[PDB]
Amino acid sequence: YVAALFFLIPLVALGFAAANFAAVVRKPEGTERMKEISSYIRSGADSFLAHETKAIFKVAIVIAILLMIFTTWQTGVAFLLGAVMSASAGIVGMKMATRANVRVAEAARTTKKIGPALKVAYQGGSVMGLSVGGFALLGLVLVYLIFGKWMGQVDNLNIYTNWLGINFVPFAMTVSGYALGCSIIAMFDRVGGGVYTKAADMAADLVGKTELNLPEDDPRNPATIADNVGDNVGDVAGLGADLLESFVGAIVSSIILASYMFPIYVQKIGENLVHQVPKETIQALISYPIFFALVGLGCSMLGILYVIVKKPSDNPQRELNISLWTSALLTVVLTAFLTYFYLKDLQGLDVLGFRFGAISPWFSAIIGIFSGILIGFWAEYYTSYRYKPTQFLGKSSIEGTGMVISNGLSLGMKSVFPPTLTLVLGILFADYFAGLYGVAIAALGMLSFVATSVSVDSYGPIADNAGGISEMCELDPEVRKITDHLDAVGNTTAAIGKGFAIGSAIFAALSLFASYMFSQISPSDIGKPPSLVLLLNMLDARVIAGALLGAAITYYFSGYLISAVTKAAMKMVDEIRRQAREKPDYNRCIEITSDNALKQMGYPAFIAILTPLVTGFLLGAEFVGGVLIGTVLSGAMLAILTANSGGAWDNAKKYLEAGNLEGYGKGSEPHKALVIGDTVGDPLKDTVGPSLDILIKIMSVVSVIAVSIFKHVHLF
Amino acid sequence: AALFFLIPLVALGFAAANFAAVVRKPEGTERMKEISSYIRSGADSFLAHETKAIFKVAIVIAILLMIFTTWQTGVAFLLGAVMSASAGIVGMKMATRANVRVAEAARTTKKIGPALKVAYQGGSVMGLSVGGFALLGLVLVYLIFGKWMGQVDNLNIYTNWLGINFVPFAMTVSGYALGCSIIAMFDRVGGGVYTKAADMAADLVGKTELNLPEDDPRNPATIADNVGDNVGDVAGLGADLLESFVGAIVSSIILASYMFPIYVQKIGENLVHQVPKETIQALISYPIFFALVGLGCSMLGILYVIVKKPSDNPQRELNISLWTSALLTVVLTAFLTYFYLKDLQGLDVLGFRFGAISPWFSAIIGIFSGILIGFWAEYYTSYRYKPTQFLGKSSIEGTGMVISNGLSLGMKSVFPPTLTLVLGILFADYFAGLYGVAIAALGMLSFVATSVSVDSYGPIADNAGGISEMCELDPEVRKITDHLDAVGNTTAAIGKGFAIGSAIFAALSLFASYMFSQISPSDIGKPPSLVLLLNMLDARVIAGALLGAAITYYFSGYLISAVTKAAMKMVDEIRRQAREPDYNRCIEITSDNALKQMGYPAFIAILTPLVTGFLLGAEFVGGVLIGTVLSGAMLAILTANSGGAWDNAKKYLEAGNLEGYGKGSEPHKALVIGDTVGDPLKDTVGPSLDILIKIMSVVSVIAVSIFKHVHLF
Ligand SMILES: [Mg+2]
Ligand SMILES: [Mg+2]
Ligand SMILES: [Mg+2]
Ligand SMILES: [Mg+2]
Repeated sequence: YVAALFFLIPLVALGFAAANFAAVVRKPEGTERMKEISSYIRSGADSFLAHETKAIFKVAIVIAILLMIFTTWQTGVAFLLGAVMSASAGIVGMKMATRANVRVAEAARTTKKIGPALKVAYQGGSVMGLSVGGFALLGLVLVYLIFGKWMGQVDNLNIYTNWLGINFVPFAMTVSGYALGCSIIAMFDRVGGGVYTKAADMAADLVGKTELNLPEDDPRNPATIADNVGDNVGDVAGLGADLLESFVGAIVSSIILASYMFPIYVQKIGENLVHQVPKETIQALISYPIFFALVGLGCSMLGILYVIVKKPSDNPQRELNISLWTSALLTVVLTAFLTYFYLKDLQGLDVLGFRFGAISPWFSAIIGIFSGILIGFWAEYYTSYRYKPTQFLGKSSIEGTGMVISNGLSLGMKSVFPPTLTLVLGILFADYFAGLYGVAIAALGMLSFVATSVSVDSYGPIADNAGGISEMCELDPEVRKITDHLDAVGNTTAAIGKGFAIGSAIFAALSLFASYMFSQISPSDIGKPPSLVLLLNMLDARVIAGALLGAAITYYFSGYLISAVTKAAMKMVDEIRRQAREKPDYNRCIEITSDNALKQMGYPAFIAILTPLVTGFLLGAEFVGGVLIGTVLSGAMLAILTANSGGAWDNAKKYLEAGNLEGYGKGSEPHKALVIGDTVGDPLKDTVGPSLDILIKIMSVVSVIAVSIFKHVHLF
Repeated sequence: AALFFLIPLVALGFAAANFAAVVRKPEGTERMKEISSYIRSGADSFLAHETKAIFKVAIVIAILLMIFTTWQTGVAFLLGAVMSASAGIVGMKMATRANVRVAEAARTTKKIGPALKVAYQGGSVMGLSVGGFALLGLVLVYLIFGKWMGQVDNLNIYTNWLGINFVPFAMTVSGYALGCSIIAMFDRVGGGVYTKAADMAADLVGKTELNLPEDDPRNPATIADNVGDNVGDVAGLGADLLESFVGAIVSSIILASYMFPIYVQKIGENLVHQVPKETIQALISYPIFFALVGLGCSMLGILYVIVKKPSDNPQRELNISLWTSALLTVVLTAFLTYFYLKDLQGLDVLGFRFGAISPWFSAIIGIFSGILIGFWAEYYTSYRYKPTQFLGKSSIEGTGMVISNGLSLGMKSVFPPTLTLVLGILFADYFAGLYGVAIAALGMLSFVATSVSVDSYGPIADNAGGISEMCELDPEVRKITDHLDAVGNTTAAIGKGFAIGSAIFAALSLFASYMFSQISPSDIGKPPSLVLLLNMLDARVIAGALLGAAITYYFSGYLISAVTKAAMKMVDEIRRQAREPDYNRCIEITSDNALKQMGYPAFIAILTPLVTGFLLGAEFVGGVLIGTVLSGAMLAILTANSGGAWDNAKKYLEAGNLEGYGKGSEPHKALVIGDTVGDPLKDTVGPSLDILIKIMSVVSVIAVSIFKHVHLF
């Protein structure tokens, strides 16, 4: 009864998003110039969407066929299901943004008030947020119902052996497939799309300074529009897909841990083997993350509703944070009752790591929540010019360009410590409360209100497009200032959301490492003590070698992406010169850059997906565990570094735009130094960091799936 | 046998004789003498300042190390400190004395040969000092505290008055290693802060109203930077290679010592040692003899090169020295390994897969591993190859393009040498377990004397060319010195890469030694697989890994900021002096500021294991060590390769290879910006990480005996 009521929440969120979509669609359109700019934007965005979707479908079909040949067929079906859910969320969000980009500015001009434009923008972003949440949890509920309970995969819970000889718990491999689908979608989006985005931005500045002499924010400059399209591609599709991958990864990790926890804690008392953790407890913990995520999504919808109906205010950041805090607190309170009432009558929780009984995992989840917000604040502390580091960078701008670059690198390097220490304490306490299951539950709670987080993240690029459109149409300077204010708010929210995404990616990747270690269980370890099975020895030279290899592969991944951005930008500059030699060609250059980025992403994608396969069939599962540990560590550090450095450089340029630095204004030599630094930092913050967030999770997912094969089938 | 124990002081006397020989070489013109006198003054002043601070810290640490643990540990700590400081001081004095003699040979003879011989002998002083002093201290420890006091005879878990348990000889060699590490940390961290502050401030004053050319004797930072070159590529790199050398040897010794209490079997009421005392002592002594043979072969190669008929190709001569030393070590250590371990029993329980010859197969691997790693450092930094060419050519696309391509180059460059390290570790393990991993580190550093000599050759020739041009010598002679300088540049890139690789190997060996030192007297009956274990599913280990990585990155950033601050302070001091040249004044101001800055990175590196272990335990410290090593290796390789690539791309455009642009052109301006960014990265961050990844491991190895059972949570 109540269970089915919770299972309706996904369609509730889908209908909420659809209704908000329709409501905004009804909002007034802009002037003919506004409409022409929006039409260019929409054309480029939809074209990019279709272009990437083709390759996505191809790769998804190949991977689904492979997942059906090996493992089970339900694995590939759930893979395709998750792929479809994530692709649907992204497409819906991007179409909504391309339709509301001008409506925000129309509210700002017609009403001459911040309130209405803010509410329109928040509904626009809430479309993508509710889509990312709803499609994901809907597919996951379907998986737990169709392939889960109906087919008795939650009933068997034994080591199923397929025709090839690959061993696995059926539901574990199923949820692994559902996660890998979302991961393929997110990888394509973030990696390739981001290469495109930063190619567009860079080439925009370039053609601004090329022989064509067409500065950025120029309607004639095709990259001016392409960059807007890329901004939506990134902070609406990319960031949404990343948060979806982390969310689904946390849930799937919890489910996998419980599923494999059923065969692990067994005791060969005599000739027979008793399950110390009964089936009831295993099923309860397989379902608890799903119910927790549903309650979180409901609370997120409640917060979104309050903010969209709340009396208008003057601080937009305040309203967005109000949404965040309402969702967080409601999730905390309701999930407390969920935890205590759903796990009370279970047995074996002590053997599991639950230190305070049925309520132990909730203590974990709330921790993650706070961890999340804390990490967010850190991303704001090291990037905003309201605080000391960015102020110091902007001030040192007077001392040269090399000093700007060095101080930005120093800031990025030092910025990794506060959030990483936050992660350290969060992991320690979540473990203390409820073992690795609670580590996963802390990852989940951190993302328990993912809908509002994605909505606030997607609000940013909407305001960016709004300010760009307004400036290009030369509206009233008052309206331009309104858009500037909203743009600044969106920039702050984007920094906070990117930091939150990095933290969530680290948590999810660690949860997936734990799921890998748990999935290494074989039918021959039934009598062995649990300490013998759940083990990755760091003295084994294979593990150290794998760790070094994983770190190096992460760094090489980052470097290749850096080079790819510049190559795509140079090719787009050549295309723009050709267009000048022969209303410019918007979709033409956008499709050229999109195809080049999708062709370039092939090699980083092949790295991310095949590194565990190659290294595992070559040396085994300890080596792959080492690779995962090194990848997670180096990717966490590099992502934090690049994101914070790029944000600091950009916000220091903005600091100088206001002239705060010793009266210096636009055009001064320090401003040129900061601009050079910002051109350096753009690909780091918008291409490298998110792709590392994706890497550290997708490699773990592929390892979790394929270890069932190469654990015993390895050459050396 | 005794001859092997004599080899260290043989190398010391070889270095003294080379010192005397070069000192007798002609000085030169009065201007040469004045500039060189400024150099010598600054060098001795910096040496004295750092030596004073070193003495203070060393006395404190020795008292602390004697109060806890044992007294011999602190005694060996001071011994190693003294050995490394002696090596550094001797090498720096020799280099500052031979800098002008090289140019005098080049001018009087108008030939490359004699100047090259003078410079190489000067560097061989520092190399032979590092080798002789290190192996001398180790022989003294193995003889006095080793056999005489019977510390190699008991080989059982001694418990001190406080209750701290450990094998005595392991703790003693750990103390000696910590002493070498304190010296190397002071050298690298503080000296490098000073060097890059000086190099930056020289460029800075270049653009003031004072109109102080970067190569002008009036510019004090010119001289400070000339001195800093010796501070860095003679003292810093020498101390780093010495630390890695001693660390590999000590790791082998610790593993061997702790393998005796590990492989015991409670067959009945008694405990039988599956690995007998004879085998354990033989494996405790084998690394020492291996290193002695390596130092002997290094001396032979140095002698061959210094007596060889003079030639015109310097790079060929240096590579000849390296290869002769390598091959001689290979063959002689082959015979040593086969004859010294043949009649030992229980090698199979230790990991020796092919019997007595197993560790040699490991050692040679390290050797090869070494040279290969070197090549990679040259491939990604020299403009003779594709990456640096691409960077220099892309200079035309802007300054941001230069910076982005340099970062990309470093990031991608970290992969070939790390894969080399991966394969080397895998094969060394296949041959002889973690003991052979340590033996591979040793073989990689088996000819450390020759490596340090080639590394110290560079700065000697750099200062020599500076002296020549600054004194306006014959343009032909100046061009000759410039050529020698270029050879030194390539060798310096290769040596920095080799040092990073050796630091990684030594840090991994020290991690293995830490895990072995975690043994307690209560785990004597437990199977060996249960004790020698660091589970990565333990959340404390993962948390420690994240913490160590973050601490590494914060370390790097703090060093960058300290370099910039010290450079600005030196510029302020030079302005004050102009308003009211000051060579030793500004040099001492920068030295004191760098020594004040080093306090926080040193406190990080030394106190992180103590705090985290007394707080959370030994698994957390193992995690911290793993994360520190993994992140430091990557960051060191990245920063070093990026700085080298930027510098050689600037050289590419200055060399006009990219036709259409000369000095002053916009692409050259971009390359100069890139080089100013890369200087602190390659000359301060990378080496300091090399030190960090080892010294944190050593402090952990020592203090785990306390905080393994004394931790709050
Ligand atoms: Mg723009
Ligand atoms: Mg804009
Ligand atoms: Mg930009
Ligand atoms: Mg941005």
